[PDB]
Amino acid sequence: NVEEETKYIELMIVNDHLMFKKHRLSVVHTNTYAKSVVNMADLIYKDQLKTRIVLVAMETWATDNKFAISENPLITLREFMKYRRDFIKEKSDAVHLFSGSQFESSRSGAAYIGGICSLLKGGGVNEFGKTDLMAVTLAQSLAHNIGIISDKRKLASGECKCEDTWSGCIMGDTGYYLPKKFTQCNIEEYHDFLNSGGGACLFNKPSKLLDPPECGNGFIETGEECDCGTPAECVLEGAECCKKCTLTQDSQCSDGLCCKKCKFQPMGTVCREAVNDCDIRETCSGNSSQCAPNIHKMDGYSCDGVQGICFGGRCKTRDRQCKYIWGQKVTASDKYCYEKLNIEGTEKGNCGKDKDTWIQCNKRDVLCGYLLCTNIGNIPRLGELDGEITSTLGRTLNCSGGHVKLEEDVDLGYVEDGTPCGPQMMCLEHRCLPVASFNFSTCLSSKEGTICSGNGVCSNELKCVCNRHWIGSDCNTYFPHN
Amino acid sequence: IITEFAKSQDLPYQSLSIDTFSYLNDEYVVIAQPFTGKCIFLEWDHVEKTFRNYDNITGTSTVVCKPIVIETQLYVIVAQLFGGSHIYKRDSFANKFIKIQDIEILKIRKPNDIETFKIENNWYFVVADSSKAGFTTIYKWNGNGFYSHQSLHAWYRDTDVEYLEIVRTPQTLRTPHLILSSSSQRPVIYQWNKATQLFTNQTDIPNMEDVYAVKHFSVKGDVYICLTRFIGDSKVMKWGGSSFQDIQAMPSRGSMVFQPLQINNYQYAILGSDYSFTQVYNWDAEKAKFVKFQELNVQAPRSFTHVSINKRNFLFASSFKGNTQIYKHV
Amino acid sequence: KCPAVCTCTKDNALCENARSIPRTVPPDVISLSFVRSGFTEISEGSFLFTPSLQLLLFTSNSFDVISDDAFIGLPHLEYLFIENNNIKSISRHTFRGLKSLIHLSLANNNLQTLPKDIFKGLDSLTNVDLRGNSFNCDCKLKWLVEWLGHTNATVEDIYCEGPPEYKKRKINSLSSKDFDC
Ligand SMILES: [Ca+2]
Ligand SMILES: [Ca+2]
Ligand SMILES: [Ca+2]
Ligand SMILES: [Ca+2]
Repeated sequence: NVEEETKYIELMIVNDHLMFKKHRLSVVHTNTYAKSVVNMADLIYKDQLKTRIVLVAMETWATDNKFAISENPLITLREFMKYRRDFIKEKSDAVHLFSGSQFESSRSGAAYIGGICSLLKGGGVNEFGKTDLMAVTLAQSLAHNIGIISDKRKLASGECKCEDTWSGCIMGDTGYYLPKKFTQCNIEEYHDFLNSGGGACLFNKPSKLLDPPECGNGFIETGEECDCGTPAECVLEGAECCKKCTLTQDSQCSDGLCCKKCKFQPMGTVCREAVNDCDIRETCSGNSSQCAPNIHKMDGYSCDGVQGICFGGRCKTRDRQCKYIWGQKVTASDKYCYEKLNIEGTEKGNCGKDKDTWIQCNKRDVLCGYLLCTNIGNIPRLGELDGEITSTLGRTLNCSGGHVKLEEDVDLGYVEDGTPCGPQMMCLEHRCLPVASFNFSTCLSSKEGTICSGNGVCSNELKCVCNRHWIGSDCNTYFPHN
Repeated sequence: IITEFAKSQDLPYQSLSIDTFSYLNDEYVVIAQPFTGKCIFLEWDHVEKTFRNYDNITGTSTVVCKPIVIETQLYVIVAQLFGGSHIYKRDSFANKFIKIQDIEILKIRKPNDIETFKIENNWYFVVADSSKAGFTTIYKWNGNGFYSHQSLHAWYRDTDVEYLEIVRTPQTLRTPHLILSSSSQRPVIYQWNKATQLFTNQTDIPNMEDVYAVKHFSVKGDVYICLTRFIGDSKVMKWGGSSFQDIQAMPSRGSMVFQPLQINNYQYAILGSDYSFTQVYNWDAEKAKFVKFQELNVQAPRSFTHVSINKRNFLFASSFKGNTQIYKHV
Repeated sequence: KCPAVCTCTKDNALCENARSIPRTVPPDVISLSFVRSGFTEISEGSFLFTPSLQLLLFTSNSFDVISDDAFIGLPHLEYLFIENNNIKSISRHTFRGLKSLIHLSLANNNLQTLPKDIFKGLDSLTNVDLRGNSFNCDCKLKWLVEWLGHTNATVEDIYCEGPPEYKKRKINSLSSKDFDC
């Protein structure tokens, strides 16, 4: 499943001018330092998260900084992500900035929560430090990127506690004695993020690295045909297929999900089952050692029932938002709350925080305003309460909300953009707008207003994942075979 | 005859900090055991000629147990990595330690060092906080407790704080000073402001990067400091009146402690090592430099403390990975 | 496991008076030391069995010859402190394969000469220590002068002890052409 596979974070590191200065104005020294940091972070990740941190690209600002580095990690993160969107063009899962300055906050770095595999959010900023300390900082930034957060509710309730009372755990505040392990709740959060469709870009094994090839690293690079890694674990799998990074006579692979007993597993076999409604099952191609890259349904499909629209392979609803902000016991409040609170209210139902007259939401659809949930507790799972928890009361309904903030200026207490406010009707900026406004792309279809000529699902890469036994590009020709 | 350090006892537990104090005309030793969360109190047995266990304070992850004697009353500042830091008072009537105060968890989060000092008949202690969120704070004794006085080095991971008194030389009198050591930063010298009753005039010590700890000693009225570097060169510097100038450098291989110790008017310096032997240095008065004296076999030394008992001198070596050791200067 | 001659720990072993290089040292150690050991000849492939060594230290030993390329099997060795010993001969290819060595020490070894191009291949070096030696500054030592004048790693000041006309001056101050011999 998703939890036994190995995930690969193709990471790109950007060293600013201050980080360049901190290493005697030498490119090679900065590159070696960053490689060591990434290697220790990978050592931390591989043991517990079953995830490899692979450094695939790097750039150093030897001349000067491309933007003004601020002492606020969040402003620096926003500016760095804008620069990455505008200027950085290398393909990577995450792009993290190695900054030589020191941030003036409690945190040694800032990263977007669950933002990996995204152009606008897939990255973070980290401040200079010792190689081990800065490796811990990079590890926690990447954990934020892969949906691992410090659950305030469970920590206060004592549901889970870090097993190390000396060095603490990675998500906590770091002292002289650096942490080495994640809590069990962190592992569970990572697994939940993976099972919700997140991190679909972490299932490809990198082919080109920044390091010279090693016989036993694990990655099949140029020239090498097979690589089972260190011979210690090669006995479990690939011992009879690959020896000394060389094929053993009649052999087809070294390792992989789509290749068993040194032989290409027949085409059509399942290598990755769909984890949720937005995911697309991956089938072996019959001539590849590794399973196909994790593709899911494009942004626009309907997940669950009608309450959600896929966005990055993850279902986006109001109930899921309530659970993500407050807790699993919390459920979305009834539509009665919305239509009788957002129409007329102050600090209890609204669609904005303008100080003049708040916002008088129009009765077209008030589902895009204040996020009203049921059974809200006293503290949220993440963020910070900007104010006080709302409490409003032939049926009696418990109805509550909040104004939780996050690393950005976005208010979590409002309904996320993209949530369905109606049939063929989805929220955008506190306004229930038609789906045409989002400008969603489509695959190639031959009929009128269909998807891949009717039969066929459009994937995230805008290619038709054809139905069973339809070879045609637009899923139009039925070709019987076996 | 010549002197040397002979091993006396092996205490079967690890330790980080070892402290000594005088309480009711008696000499005591406090050992902070990290992994059991205990402040172990030892007293000198006048019958068996050994150090007997006296009392215990139970914590969770104790890094420092600093004793403070304020007017014949013993207070212990216990710094903990987990569960917060507390202040205890020795109740001589019941012969037990009572917890009299709690330090806020939001202020002191990851303590690494505690230093106590007296300025004009006022008692202070400083906690070095190794976290960005927690700041190095000065607490002042107001007659019934310790309350926050000043925060010094914000957003820095301070690993050591050193109190010393040095003569700045537009003047002749000796004024209080504080030296702060932080990760990836140069040591910082603070000067006490008598008017505002605060430590001000932040100033760096140049050419010394990533110093773990600083410890001072005096030789014939001249103040020197020992600079602790984990891997590299540990250095000795001399106060020139307005700055510290290098005296000599020493090879450091896993060195977490560089402790000056004065025993019988003899100046010693012990440089610990996690990867090699621990080197004891003797001060050559004619050459005004430390010369190699002896090698100690202690597993990952964390501190070195000298105890004087009725004209017998003892050396307590705290071992982070093995048995803490007691030596005798013979 | 830990040899009886070595006082090992979770991640550090201190082998004192060992007459041979340990081979069955537990692979969880990342720091190995040798103080006043008995063996006087480090041969090739003496550290293959311990690939986890990140720090290697020698002190107060007595070495006749250190064999060619004696540090294979240590792809993560960042610190190598061969100091305070008495090494009669050091080999040219000794430090081969140490592409991650950032700190190397050869201090107080009473060395009088060093083979040509011994530091080549150590691109990651950031600090080389060579104090306490008695290097002869003559025609057999142009390579070190050129390397000191060309390298970027922090090397502390060292002094000549060779010809009477080259007494007590920095090798960093020596010139490539200036070698009377
Ligand atoms: Ca990828
Ligand atoms: Ca390879
Ligand atoms: Ca899939
Ligand atoms: Ca101190």
